[PDB]
Amino acid sequence: TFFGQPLGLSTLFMTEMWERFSYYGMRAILLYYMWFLISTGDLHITRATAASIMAIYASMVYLSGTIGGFVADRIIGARPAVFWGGVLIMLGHIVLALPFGASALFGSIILIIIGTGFLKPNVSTLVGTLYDDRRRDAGFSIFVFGINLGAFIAPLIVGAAQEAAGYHVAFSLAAIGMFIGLLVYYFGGKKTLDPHYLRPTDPLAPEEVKPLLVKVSLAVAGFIAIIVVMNLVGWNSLPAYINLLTIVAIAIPVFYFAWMISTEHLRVVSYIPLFIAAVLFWAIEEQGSVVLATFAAERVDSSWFPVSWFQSLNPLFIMLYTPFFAWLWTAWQPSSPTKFAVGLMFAGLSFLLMAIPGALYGTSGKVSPLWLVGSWALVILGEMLISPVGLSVNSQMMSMWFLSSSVGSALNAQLVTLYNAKSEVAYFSYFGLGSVVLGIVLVFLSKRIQGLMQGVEAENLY
Ligand SMILES: CCCCCCC/C=C\CCCCCC(=O)OC[C@@H](O)CO
Ligand SMILES: CCCCCCC/C=C\CCCCCC(=O)OC[C@@H](O)CO
Ligand SMILES: CCCCCCC/C=C\CCCCCC(=O)OC[C@H](O)CO
Ligand SMILES: CCCCCCC/C=C\CCCCCC(=O)OC[C@H](O)CO
Ligand SMILES: CCCCCCC/C=C\CCCCCC(=O)OC[C@H](O)CO
Ligand SMILES: CCCCCCC/C=C\CCCCCC(=O)OC[C@H](O)CO
Ligand SMILES: CCCCCCC/C=C\CCCCCC(=O)OC[C@H](O)CO
Ligand SMILES: CCCCCCC/C=C\CCCCCC(=O)OC[C@H](O)CO
Ligand SMILES: CCCCCCC/C=C\CCCCCC(=O)OC[C@H](O)CO
Ligand SMILES: CCCCCCC/C=C\CCCCCC(=O)OC[C@H](O)CO
Ligand SMILES: CCCCCCC/C=C\CCCCCC(=O)OC[C@H](O)CO
Ligand SMILES: CCCCCCC/C=C\CCCCCC(=O)OC[C@H](O)CO
Ligand SMILES: CCCCCCC/C=C\CCCCCC(=O)OC[C@H](O)CO
Ligand SMILES: CCCCCCC/C=C\CCCCCC(=O)OC[C@H](O)CO
Ligand SMILES: CCCCCCC/C=C\CCCCCC(=O)OC[C@H](O)CO
Ligand SMILES: CCCCCCC/C=C\CCCCCC(=O)OC[C@H](O)CO
Repeated sequence: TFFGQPLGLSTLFMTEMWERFSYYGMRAILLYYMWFLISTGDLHITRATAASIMAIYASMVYLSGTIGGFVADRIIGARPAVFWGGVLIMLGHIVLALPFGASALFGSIILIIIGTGFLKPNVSTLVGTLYDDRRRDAGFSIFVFGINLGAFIAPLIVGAAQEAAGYHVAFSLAAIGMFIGLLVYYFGGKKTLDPHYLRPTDPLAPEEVKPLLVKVSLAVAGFIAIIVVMNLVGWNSLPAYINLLTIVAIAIPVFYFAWMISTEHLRVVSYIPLFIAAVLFWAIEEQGSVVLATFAAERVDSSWFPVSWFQSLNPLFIMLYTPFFAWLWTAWQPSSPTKFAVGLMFAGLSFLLMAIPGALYGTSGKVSPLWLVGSWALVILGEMLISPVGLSVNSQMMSMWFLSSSVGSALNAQLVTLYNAKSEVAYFSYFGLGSVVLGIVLVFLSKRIQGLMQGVEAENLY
């Protein structure tokens, strides 16, 4: 067994671990890469836009994740989704390993967006297919833990590689990480995965094909029309396109939620504060690789080590916190809304903490790296409370997980452009305090939507 679990777990464990290695390896150096392309005159954007790009990239990645489950379940099968998803991710990194500049960015981004949409939701699904069970929750716990190992070592290894041999070599290591994942996935999968997941388990019925096709067509066509009109009237700058993608990412939950919209009416409305809290939390957490990455580079003395390494603090604390929260939930209980609040409070505190060094020491010198260590400590603390990775210690839960992190990232694509040396303290203070307060607002708000909900239930029962 693999820690009391089937050997399929280790196969799937290692597969995701190496995917995460390639992904977060890339995330830890990609913004610095764009900075480098800007300094050499090769990429003609502001650093604000480069920051904005990191954010919308991530948003599209997680948006992709919400439909990959569907594509695998209905059209191509979970097992081919992970494989061809992996292949696309590997090509995405290979594109940046080629001796090119800015021109390869977009191609890279599209491949990894599509590949990650295919791979991430479906590797999770395949974990379930190993069980018919009490082990079922243990296997997911183990899975989640070692997923993070990949996220942990990648900025160290890739970050060192970049320092030594350059960006192109560094990106090629990311490509090799995914490759390793593919080998283990392919040959390990044949041994331990069920053959029926080589096909879709819920294939499109004959009468479902045309309506699906019509819907996809109209969406693509409308999106193309919008872009054509944008170009006709002059709104065709990079930030313009970033704004279009922001709006589309934000519009989706609004339409999805207004769509599902007596007792169940209050349940759907009950989710909305929780969804909004989740979005704000991911907003703060996803700035780790943009705003904190910027602060690391500009405001910390890192003359003696790769500054990309700071991104390891995120998965590090997830692993440090896991055994503790394993005890916490079995020994203890607070409602699901209360959790989302406190988590957003902790994320709020991680930004308020970051306002201190500037307020105290000014912004033109260099502060201790421990400010960042503290900030990641707090925000990850919030992640144990608010994320399903803190629940591990479903499909709708999974898609809403991908969607909320997508929306948070879309929000960041607008917000991180406000961040610079001149605005550092005001930025960290505002969004930090704003987060804490929305954290307090959203807890009492959902509690008493739930309170009124259990009122209507009492009426119907007795
Ligand atoms: C899990 C608990 C949350 C963590 C608590 C937050 C602690 C955050 C920051 C503490 C380090 C602040 C920097 C202290 C320091 O050594 O500054 C020295 C300064 O003079 C430059 O070397
Ligand atoms: C309920 C969820 C809403 C999420 C969107 C929050 C957006 C709030 C404000 C955006 C405009 C920036 C307002 C000025 C500001 O915050 O300054 C901060 C920074 O620019 C430093 O000056
Ligand atoms: C363009 C560069 C990369 C080219 C890809 C090379 C593809 C080589 C062989 C194709 C094998 C397709 C296997 C797909 C698959 O379903 O894998 C499932 C495995 O059996 C384990 O789940
Ligand atoms: C199921 C979709 C399969 C294909 C996904 C769409 C792929 C979209 C773009 C891929 C572009 C790969 C090449 C990019 C590239 O080489 O950029 C280099 C620059 O042109 C300069 O060298
Ligand atoms: C479904 C599409 C998702 C695309 C979102 C990715 C973020 C948007 C754009 C990233 C591309 C950055 C390249 C900028 C650029 O092409 O500038 C011109 C270069 O100088 C070309 O030589
Ligand atoms: C049959 C599978 C093919 C893809 C497997 C993954 C291979 C990924 C990368 C291969 C090695 C990349 C070469 C390194 C490189 O390009 O040097 C960097 C610049 O050219 C110069 O600094
Ligand atoms: C990236 C390509 C553009 C977006 C395509 C999204 C899906 C659009 C239409 C789905 C039609 C595919 C047919 C499904 C299929 O191959 O099997 C048919 C049913 O599973 C059995 O009748
Ligand atoms: C990459 C461009 C694709 C954009 C197509 C617009 C959206 C219409 C169809 C997308 C293909 C099917 C989407 C599946 C879906 O709606 O999700 C359902 C659940 O979230 C999965 O169980
Ligand atoms: C860029 C626009 C994307 C819209 C086109 C995507 C749809 C792609 C193909 C539609 C094919 C119609 C279904 C054909 C099909 O595979 O079903 C056949 C049966 O399953 C064969 O047993
Ligand atoms: C390159 C084409 C760009 C097309 C984007 C147009 C946007 C149109 C419709 C939104 C796409 C559907 C996203 C998937 C989605 O609905 O989320 C899943 C559900 O919310 C949860 O089950
Ligand atoms: C299968 C191919 C995938 C194609 C994905 C369609 C992406 C649709 C919209 C994304 C727009 C991003 C534009 C990126 C870009 O380079 O814009 C820069 C402009 O040249 C601004 O001067
Ligand atoms: C119903 C959800 C509403 C969420 C949107 C609220 C936050 C949106 C914008 C905050 C204002 C500061 C960002 C403005 C900005 O810098 O523009 C971004 C650039 O034009 C794109 O790179
Ligand atoms: C369920 C998905 C529905 C998607 C509908 C969203 C499309 C609605 C409006 C698109 C607005 C056009 C993009 C905005 C834009 O280009 O900003 C302008 C730039 O800032 C120019 O500097
Ligand atoms: C399991 C025990 C957890 C105990 C740690 C609780 C820490 C909570 C709050 C600490 C206050 C954070 C501000 C630190 C600070 O401002 O220091 C000032 C700088 O050191 C100036 O040198
Ligand atoms: C468990 C406690 C976790 C640590 C969080 C402590 C954060 C408390 C207060 C942060 C407020 C920092 C704002 C300072 C400030 O804005 O000063 C203004 C400056 O003068 C700008 O020039
Ligand atoms: C155990 C692996 C941790 C993952 C690597 C994360 C690297 C991020 C920060 C390094 C922490 C450095 C400790 C504090 C320190 O050494 O201060 C040195 C400064 O020069 C003092 O201002």
